[PDB]
Amino acid sequence: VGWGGSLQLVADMIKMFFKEDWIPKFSDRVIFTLAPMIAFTSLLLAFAIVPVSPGWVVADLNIGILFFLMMAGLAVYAVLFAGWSSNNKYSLLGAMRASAQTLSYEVFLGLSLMGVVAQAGSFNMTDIVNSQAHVWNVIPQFFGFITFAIAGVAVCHRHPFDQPEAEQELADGYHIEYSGMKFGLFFVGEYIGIVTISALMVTLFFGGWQGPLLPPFIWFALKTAFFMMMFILIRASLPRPRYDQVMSFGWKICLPLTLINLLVTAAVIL
Amino acid sequence: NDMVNWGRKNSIWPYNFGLSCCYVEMVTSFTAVHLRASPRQADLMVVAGTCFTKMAPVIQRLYDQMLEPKWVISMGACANSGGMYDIYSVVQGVDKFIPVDVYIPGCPPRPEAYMQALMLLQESIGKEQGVYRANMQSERERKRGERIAVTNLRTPDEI
Amino acid sequence: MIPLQHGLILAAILFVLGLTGLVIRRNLLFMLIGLEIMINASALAFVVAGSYWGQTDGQVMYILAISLAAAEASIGLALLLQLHRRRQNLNIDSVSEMRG
Amino acid sequence: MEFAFYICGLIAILATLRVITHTNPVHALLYLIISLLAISGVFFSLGAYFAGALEIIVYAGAIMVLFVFVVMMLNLGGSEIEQERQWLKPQVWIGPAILSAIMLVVIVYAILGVNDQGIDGTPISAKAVGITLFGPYVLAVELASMLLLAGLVVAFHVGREERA
Amino acid sequence: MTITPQNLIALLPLLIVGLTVVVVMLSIAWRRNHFLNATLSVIGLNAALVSLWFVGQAGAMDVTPLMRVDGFAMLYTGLVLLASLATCTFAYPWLEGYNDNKDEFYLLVLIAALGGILLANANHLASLFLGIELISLPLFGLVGYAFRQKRSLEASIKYTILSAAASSFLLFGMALVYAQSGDLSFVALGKNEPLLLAGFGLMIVGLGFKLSLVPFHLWTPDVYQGAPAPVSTFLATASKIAIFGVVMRLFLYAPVGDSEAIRVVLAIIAFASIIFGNLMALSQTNIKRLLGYSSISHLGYLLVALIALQTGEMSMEAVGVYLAGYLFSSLGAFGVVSLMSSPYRGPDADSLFSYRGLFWHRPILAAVMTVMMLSLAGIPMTLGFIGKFYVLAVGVQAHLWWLVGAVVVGSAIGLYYYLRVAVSLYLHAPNWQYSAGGIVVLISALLVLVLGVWPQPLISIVRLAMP
Amino acid sequence: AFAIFLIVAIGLCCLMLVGGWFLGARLRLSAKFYLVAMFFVIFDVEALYLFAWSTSIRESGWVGFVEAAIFIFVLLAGLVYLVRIGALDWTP
Ligand code: SF4
Repeated sequence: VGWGGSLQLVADMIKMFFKEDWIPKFSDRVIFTLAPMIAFTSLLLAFAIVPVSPGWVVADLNIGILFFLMMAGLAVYAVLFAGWSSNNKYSLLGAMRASAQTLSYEVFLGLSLMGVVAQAGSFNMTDIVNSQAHVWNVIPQFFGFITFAIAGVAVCHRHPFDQPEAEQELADGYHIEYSGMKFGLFFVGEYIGIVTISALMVTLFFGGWQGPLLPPFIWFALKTAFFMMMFILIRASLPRPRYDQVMSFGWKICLPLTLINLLVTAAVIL
Repeated sequence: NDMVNWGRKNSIWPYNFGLSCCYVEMVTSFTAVHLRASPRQADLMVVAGTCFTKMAPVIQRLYDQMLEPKWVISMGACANSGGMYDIYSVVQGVDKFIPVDVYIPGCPPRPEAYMQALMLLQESIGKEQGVYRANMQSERERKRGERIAVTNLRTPDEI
Repeated sequence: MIPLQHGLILAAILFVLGLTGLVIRRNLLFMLIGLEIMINASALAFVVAGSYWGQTDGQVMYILAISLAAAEASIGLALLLQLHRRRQNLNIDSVSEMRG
Repeated sequence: MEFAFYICGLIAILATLRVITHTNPVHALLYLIISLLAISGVFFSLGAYFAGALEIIVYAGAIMVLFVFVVMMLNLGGSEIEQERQWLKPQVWIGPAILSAIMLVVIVYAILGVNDQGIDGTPISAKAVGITLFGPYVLAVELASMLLLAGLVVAFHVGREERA
Repeated sequence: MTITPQNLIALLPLLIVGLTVVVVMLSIAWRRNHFLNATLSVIGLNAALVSLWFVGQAGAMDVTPLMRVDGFAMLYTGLVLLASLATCTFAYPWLEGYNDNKDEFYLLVLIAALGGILLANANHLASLFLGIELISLPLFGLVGYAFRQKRSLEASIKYTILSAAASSFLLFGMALVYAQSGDLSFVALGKNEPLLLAGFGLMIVGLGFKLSLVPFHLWTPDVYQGAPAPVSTFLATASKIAIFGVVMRLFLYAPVGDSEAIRVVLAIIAFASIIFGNLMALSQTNIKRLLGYSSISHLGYLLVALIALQTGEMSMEAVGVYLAGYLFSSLGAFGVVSLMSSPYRGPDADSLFSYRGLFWHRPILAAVMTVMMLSLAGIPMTLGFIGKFYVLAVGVQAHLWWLVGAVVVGSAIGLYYYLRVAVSLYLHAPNWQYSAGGIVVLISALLVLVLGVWPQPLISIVRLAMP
Repeated sequence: AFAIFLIVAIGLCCLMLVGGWFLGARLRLSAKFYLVAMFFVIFDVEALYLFAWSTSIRESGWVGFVEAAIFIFVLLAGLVYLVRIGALDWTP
């Protein structure tokens, strides 16, 4: 039998290939094709800002954070052009409510990231990864860390659990009218999304490239693997939250939390 | 290379069409093997339950919806044939109007029977409905010498 | 190596195209779209003017210009909401009373 | 540098021409997103590093999403197509096209009279706008926050909900 | 520079009003009450008038590079505050009959007061933009307040698209000037190449929409018919009073406004504003469109003074006193219009044919409209005549013969419609805050009469304020 | 560099799509109430000032924290206003 956990995703990707494609009648064609890559290429190029090595850095640009926020904002268009391209009021309203909770829960990540980039004081990721040399930026900002976790798992990562189903009747999940390779494009997109959120968490909150007694790139890789396993553990443990409870614990609870977080870091930094 | 065949053997997506009865054992199986199964995304349809004359067009639309590689498992005596209900209101088997690949007798079958159905269907999917000149061998014929060599069984006055 | 004229004529072209889109169409959604386009054109002209002198004077009101764009688009979209809730026709000629 | 600037400027120009010629709205929104991404590329080429990435996060990531929401909920596709194309003929497009072209040629003639004094793509980092926003320009930020509160309340008001 | 206590005392008007918005917003979320919100909003604006004395204790100085605080700005902040005080007292009687959400009104007027008192204090081109838009967003939204009618929404939408269009012209002009000059500060500007002048013309377009000038005046009838009369009190008086201060300061400080190239263009706009106002104003039989037509001519008289700001120092006080007289005349007239709509009444039926009688219906209120309506024209014993007299003197001082002749012939043409409304209130007939609204317009009637017959004390205030 | 990686990504997209092709009116009460998204459209513009703020705070100091507290207090007042009026509540 297959001994590797990743081999299942490999077989899934192989399976999605070479599947006959049917044309949908009474549907738009340009957005039916373009909506997958707005979800895929966005988090693919979100991988372009990781400091995997000082000598093998994929991009030595001065700003990577703003690019990440630009991808976070862009991601909604995939669910929206998918909703309009569904051309079925059921699926359209399902993608409208999914994009609703998406835009609702995408607010927090920028303001939560302001704390760490303020105690870091720079946008070049070499400065952040060199800042966590002796003390990591996780001890004071517990609330910011959990807020960034919730925001990262809330962007169409299935934690809301309203993507393939709908609590409200008269409407249906928007993953029904896609049955070709686009469904595999969605899965691979959320896969690169979760691994990139984990990588950004380790290299921006914790200390990347430390190397206490072993080479630091495998130290980063193993820490990323442990946080991957913990993310999967809590994703599985996390039960489906109905739409209402998600709306209740959205703008009410974490906007004040991040605002007092900025107040605390600004008061203690000087 | 046959990499495509490995791809199709390794992973399959099940569409559960269990009906009123006979689905509690299927649930017993599914909660051990596994919200992922979704309409218009699956390539495997496990027809179970009594296929009624009234709702058969629904099964024909769901059969039409799936992709080019179509597999069908009939489970239960009520779905393989008419079963015990040889009556005006039941069609005598789902194989009358859709092709079927694997037949799983029982009433209801066991979760292990569902497991053995996945094993025989990956075995069929791994030889390229194609006989490939290998499916003439039958479970009636393959384990025949296994079953005939059984002599003694436990007496039924014990637990 | 680009002088000021190229960027300023680019901003002028977007300004003119946004103004024309604000004029010619009937749908209030499309006038709001042209309004936002032409706001962006004016903001682009400001940004190239600010970056001409080589100090931090282009990013200081561009942020507030896009703040104005956000607020104006939001109030306009709510006006479209209540307009379509009142009357199904979305043409500007529906609200064309008190002529002269 | 020059060829990249020319090709992205022409992409922006083509997208701007495309958004003002089509009838279906979603194509126009897509082409306007393309134009905004091109403008952010222009901002990054000029050296306004805190402008090209600032436009996308907000201008092309929230407001255009609001446009998509309102055009999606109206469901105006499939109704009222023929008469809009009938009225918007090329003949009535030429009318104000030359009137705006007078403005275009006047501003081109105004700008070509000055000297060039070309500036290179000087990079401006966020460290200095973090000071300039906080230098003379603090009350601008405060009055912008009050402006945004004003936008919030007028959008809540004129978008009033009811039983229907 | 940093924050010193001198800067906070100088900023006290922008501060008290901002603290009022916060307290009003908290009070709305707490109780959602009309009486408490009206009381809280009027107390903050009255507190801003009290604190004008405290900034008078401070001298002529800067707060930031964005703003310059002079004694000129002290008077303009006062004009805007009384208009905000005037509009809330006229809105309570109109909004008592409104069906629901009667509490957002004072919040938007308070935002507009912030915008008005920010264009009084100006020294940089950006403060000019933070002020224009802070006041427009309430004027975007308050002409659309009570959108249940078929014309309020119409008026709001026409003003919304056009005001965003003017702001886009102003912003594009604002940068095309800064391409030549190294700074956008008014003083630092101009340190006559065509791009700077071309950028200047674009700002004239973006400013002359809100000042209702001749090729941009098309909005002033329609929204004035569509908007509620409490909003028309603010839209006629406060916005253009606040806006005229910043456009005068730009030409006083900037050395480019000294050149005759911009001067000739603004004079022709002023010439045509008087003519294209006072000829189309005759045929109207609607009082709100009638006042909106007169607004175009009044802003034209302000421009014929402003063109001769650079010749003689009497133009400073001339613009100031005509603005004071113009405030009092329009507040009294628009208050009587709003005071006739003592309930909400859905669409108010106001017209020149609807104002037959009105002396045997309500005699005191007819007297106020007549006194103010004669004050708009140029009849003596009224403050409008002294304001008219200084703009004639300024035009004589600067030898602008065509422009001063335009004012006289514009006055000659415009006497006609003011007099019909004055006599139409004498043909044959066809709560506590309401008494407070009557007190405001009656107080203004006494003021315009005593400052027309006896105008010296107002001049002493104006020369006290001018630097 | 970044351009090479972008070319690689778009080439992979072209390769997968080309390979895939070769291999072979009235809503009434429904929807509406997107005003949470309008609240986001305005709040992203508010938070863009904090995005620009986060770069330079050590040289800002005490008046900076003071007026940032005033800013977020105004935002909090607006938020509790929206809550208490019933705008921010359960939504379809
Ligand atoms: S096979 Fe047995 S359990 Fe299943 S549907 Fe038929 S009768 Fe019911």
